[PDB]
Amino acid sequence: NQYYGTGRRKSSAARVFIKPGNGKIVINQRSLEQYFGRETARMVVRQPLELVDMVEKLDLYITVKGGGISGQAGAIRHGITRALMEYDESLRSELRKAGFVTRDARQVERKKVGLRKARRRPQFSK
Amino acid sequence: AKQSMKAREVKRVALADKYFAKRAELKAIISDVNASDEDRWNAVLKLQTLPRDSSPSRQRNRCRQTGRPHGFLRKFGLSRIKVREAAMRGEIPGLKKASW
Amino acid sequence: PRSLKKGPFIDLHLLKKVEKAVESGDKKPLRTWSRRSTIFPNMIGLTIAVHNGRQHVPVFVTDEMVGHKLGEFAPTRTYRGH
Amino acid sequence: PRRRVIGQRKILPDPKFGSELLAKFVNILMVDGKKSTAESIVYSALETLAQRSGKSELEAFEVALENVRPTVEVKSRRVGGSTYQVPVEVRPVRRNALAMRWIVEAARKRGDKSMALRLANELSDAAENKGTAVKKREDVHRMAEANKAFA
Amino acid sequence: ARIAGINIPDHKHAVIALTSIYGVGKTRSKAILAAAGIAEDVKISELSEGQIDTLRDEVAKFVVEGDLRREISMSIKRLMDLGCYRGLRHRRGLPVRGQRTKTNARTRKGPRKPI
Amino acid sequence: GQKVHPNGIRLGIVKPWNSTWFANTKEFADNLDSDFKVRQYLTKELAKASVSRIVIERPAKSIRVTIHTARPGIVIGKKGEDVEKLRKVVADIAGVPAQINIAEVRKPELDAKLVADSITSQLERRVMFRRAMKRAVQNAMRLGAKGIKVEVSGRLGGAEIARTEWYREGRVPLHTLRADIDYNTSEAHTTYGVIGVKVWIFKGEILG
Amino acid sequence: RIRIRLKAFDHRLIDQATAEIVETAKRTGAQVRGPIPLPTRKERFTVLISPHVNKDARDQYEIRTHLRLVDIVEPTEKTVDALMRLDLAAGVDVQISLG
RNA sequence: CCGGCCGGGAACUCAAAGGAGACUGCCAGUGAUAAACUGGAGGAAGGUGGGGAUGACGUCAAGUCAUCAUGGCCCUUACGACCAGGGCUACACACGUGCUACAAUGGCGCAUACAAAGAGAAGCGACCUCGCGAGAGCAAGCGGACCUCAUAAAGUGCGUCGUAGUCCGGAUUGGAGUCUGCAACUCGACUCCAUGAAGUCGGAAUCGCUAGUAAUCGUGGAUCAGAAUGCCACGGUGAAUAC
RNA sequence: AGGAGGUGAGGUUUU
Ligand SMILES: [Mg+2]
Ligand SMILES: [Mg+2]
Ligand SMILES: [Mg+2]
Ligand SMILES: [Mg+2]
Ligand SMILES: [Mg+2]
Ligand SMILES: [Mg+2]
Ligand SMILES: [Mg+2]
Ligand SMILES: [Mg+2]
Ligand SMILES: [Mg+2]
Ligand SMILES: [Mg+2]
Ligand SMILES: [Mg+2]
Ligand SMILES: [Mg+2]
Ligand SMILES: [Mg+2]
Ligand SMILES: [Mg+2]
Ligand SMILES: [Mg+2]
Ligand SMILES: [Mg+2]
Ligand SMILES: [Mg+2]
Ligand SMILES: [Mg+2]
Ligand SMILES: [Mg+2]
Ligand SMILES: [Mg+2]
Repeated sequence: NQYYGTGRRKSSAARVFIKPGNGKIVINQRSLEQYFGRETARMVVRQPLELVDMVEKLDLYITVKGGGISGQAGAIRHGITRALMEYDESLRSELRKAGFVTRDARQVERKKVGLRKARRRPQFSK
Repeated sequence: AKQSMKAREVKRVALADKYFAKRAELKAIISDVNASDEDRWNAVLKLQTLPRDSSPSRQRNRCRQTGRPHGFLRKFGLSRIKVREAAMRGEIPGLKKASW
Repeated sequence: PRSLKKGPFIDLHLLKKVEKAVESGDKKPLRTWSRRSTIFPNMIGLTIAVHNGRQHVPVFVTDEMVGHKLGEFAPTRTYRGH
Repeated sequence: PRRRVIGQRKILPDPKFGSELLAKFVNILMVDGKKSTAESIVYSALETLAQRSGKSELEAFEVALENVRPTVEVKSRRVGGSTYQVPVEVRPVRRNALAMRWIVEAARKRGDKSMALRLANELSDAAENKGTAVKKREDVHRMAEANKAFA
Repeated sequence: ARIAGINIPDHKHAVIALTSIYGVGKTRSKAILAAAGIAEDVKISELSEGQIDTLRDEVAKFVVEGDLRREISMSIKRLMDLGCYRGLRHRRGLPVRGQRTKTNARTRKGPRKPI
Repeated sequence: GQKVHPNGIRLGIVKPWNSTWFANTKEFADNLDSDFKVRQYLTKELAKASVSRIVIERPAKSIRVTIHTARPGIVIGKKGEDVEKLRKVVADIAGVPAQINIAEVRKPELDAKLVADSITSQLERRVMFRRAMKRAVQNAMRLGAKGIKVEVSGRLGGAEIARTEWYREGRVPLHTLRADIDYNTSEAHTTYGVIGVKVWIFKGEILG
Repeated sequence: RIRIRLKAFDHRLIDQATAEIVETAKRTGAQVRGPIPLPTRKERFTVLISPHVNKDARDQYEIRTHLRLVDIVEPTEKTVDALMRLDLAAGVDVQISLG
């Protein structure tokens, strides 16, 4: 029995497949350490597993595409949370308490006319 | 714009379409690596004797209604003012203002 | 600048007028409007008045002016300070 | 600002020590979004400070923060056409923010060759009750005590 | 540590040190080092004299301070004597490659000078 | 000049397009030029006949013109004496075979283009602008419209200073997109100058 | 083995056209892969709205070229004749190829 | 054959079409039994969920007679028409808007990951050969979820420079060159070899910003034979503060 | 809701 989850971010998408195992991690035919150099990303991805003690019991395979390092980490975390909810459904009340069930919605605001950036209005002088 | 400007533009288009092949042959001769050093010189000699209006680089893109040189758009073939005027009335299919 | 393989640029209306004068010996000041043409060694020794925009500025071509553009030796806009 | 009450936003803790003051400090020190470089510099400075003072990195940072922390600040009241700078007590969150900002400014003004070394030296001086950060704190306290006559 | 009549600092690496000459840059320094079989992590010091001799021999293949400036001055004087537009701009102290003189011409105009 | 075109803003939702042909970048400019030429020819020829709209389609490299007008009898002729000539000239201009269709505009007082043209004709015939506007508003409100607005601007009554007058009857919601708004303009060229007329008509909101 | 690409400006008109084509294929044959939506071309233009000095005031228009693909695996002679036989309304262009 | 590549699948991202949903719908409290306000239950989003288009009678006799149309005045062997050259890019100056920077949160060298959105037929231009390099030659593919533009950069690891007008800064200048264009002198863009100015955080004063915002890093497109640090959009990292 | 005590650029022109 293989459980499934999907997560998204600003411009990324991550599919996560969970199986009962010994906690090994595979991401895009690679490893978490080789993929995410910064450990803040490792902390983000392992945060649900640190919150609920299921680290050494779930082997997961993850495919991710789009966005940056933080976006991919967030999408992976969301997919892992969805997979855990499908697995047990009793952890939703605790994950929502920490904010893992709720889905990121902040997006890059579009550029407008007359402004050098999204909100950076040009300099003013009489 | 001006009737004189439009006449100049149409005359230049006609000359370019008439002399396109002859100028292309001379350009190929000039760009050919294996060519006679005197034939390549005579090529430019003959090329510079042709009228200047017969070159695609001398014709400006104007509006087919007025002839405004600035603000021209190639897909619509009109100026920015005329494109907006046509779009607001519906003469251009699928050209609706949208937001994202 | 100009591509080396294409070669120097010169108008026939000046090339013919200078190649005739080479053998004619008519060293009277020639007049021309083509300031975009290069200077060939056969021109050396002649006086050419080139159109700067208002009138014709005379120039006596020397040996050191071969690869230089002809228009470089004719001022276009008058300036004398403020 | 004028009408609404601003709810705080969630701040992600740092992985090296699991704290939030360190995350706020690296956010303050970060410029142009170079959070990775800021975290590396802060980690190196904390390790140097710990190996110097014998304490842990978190304890050393906490004692330095406590030493830099002020208690009062001078602010303008403007009853009428008067520039009365009236002192008032400062919330602990703003105290921590001001202390971190002063530490960052002192480290930037330091003349060493590395920002990590500057920050470590400034933290050591703050823990030992010396440096431009504690001088700024003393100046603020002296101004408040001079304006103590204003409630 | 003396090459081409000038002195060269010893604490710097060879590539940086060779750039101190008028006419030698990073490319012409790396080429000389590769031709002479000298690495780039070494300084002017900690080296023998045959290496410096062959470095001077390889540098002699180029144009350096003694002849570099003479050629530049001769070209500038030739332009000025001929009277070309570029020579006239050099005479007047103005950009010669084609720029704007209405504003932002301080490099050739010199320091700011009011009326 | 701070208002947007209602017909241009309601193209996506309610209002249809006046040209429903498809092409690419290589053909768009030529098709637009040909459409402009044929529209200019038709609006210059059928001036007497009340013509409302001209739709153009280009399927199977042939041109299909559909004229919505209020005077089909005089538009067409006796037995095809004028429609055949119009088809021939349109085909000659476009370089492709042409098919012309005629549609009758019932209740001509409820069409913005026809009312604007009538007002322009009256203005160039020296009829009072206020009288013309009131007559048009009353007629359009009594034939079954939920709202009308008429505006006239520039050199009214032969005065030396221009002005902008307008009348409203009912409701004309311009900020509502689902509302069926019919809007058009017209220009009158009198000896005193140029006068502009704008007409807005409301025909009820649309659901779908 | 026969592929037809339909481009249009109206997602309803193109849907009607592809539905008619699918009905014709199901009548004169079978084994239709079904209509597959292809990426829509969003071509955007930005123009000025004033004939004089006004830069911050602009209008942004867009064109949404919708695209559909239909694949047929049993192209009988009558099916091909009917496909060439039938014509569609304006605003939709159909390209037919074997592959 | 280690590349979804090849049989194969309708599960997934995703491509688009049609729908559900977020509407103060509930709970508790306050409130004039009301409108209405505070919290939380669920929920992806809670109070306009975020952003954009949409800009009310009207002022500024505001701007455009040079987009265009047009009342009136003006010349009709010239205020009209054609061509060559030059100019619109001048220069003792003063002003605004922006780019590069003044340096170690850095420069330089090697190695190595993660994107989005768009253009392409007088076009985009693989692979290969040559040139250190802009680029030159043969020549596929693509009217385009296929092919090209097109390697994303900042980022990370390993080293060097060790606070100096510096291995920062590239201005200006000389020479040798490439591309487009009949024709790069006055005036195009880019490459190489050198030259390496002023500048070390900036006075009175002033500008933008309350969240994926500011700041910073790249990418694409319109214009265009060629010519943006401008303009319009895209994403990557990513804040502090609001008594 | 009643009574009592204070309380504002210190100045800064013309069009
Ligand atoms: Mg601007
Ligand atoms: Mg302004
Ligand atoms: Mg005209
Ligand atoms: Mg051009
Ligand atoms: Mg220039
Ligand atoms: Mg508007
Ligand atoms: Mg509204
Ligand atoms: Mg709530
Ligand atoms: Mg005025
Ligand atoms: Mg004028
Ligand atoms: Mg100008
Ligand atoms: Mg380094
Ligand atoms: Mg090579
Ligand atoms: Mg790096
Ligand atoms: Mg440098
Ligand atoms: Mg160099
Ligand atoms: Mg705001
Ligand atoms: Mg270009
Ligand atoms: Mg951005
Ligand atoms: Mg007075």
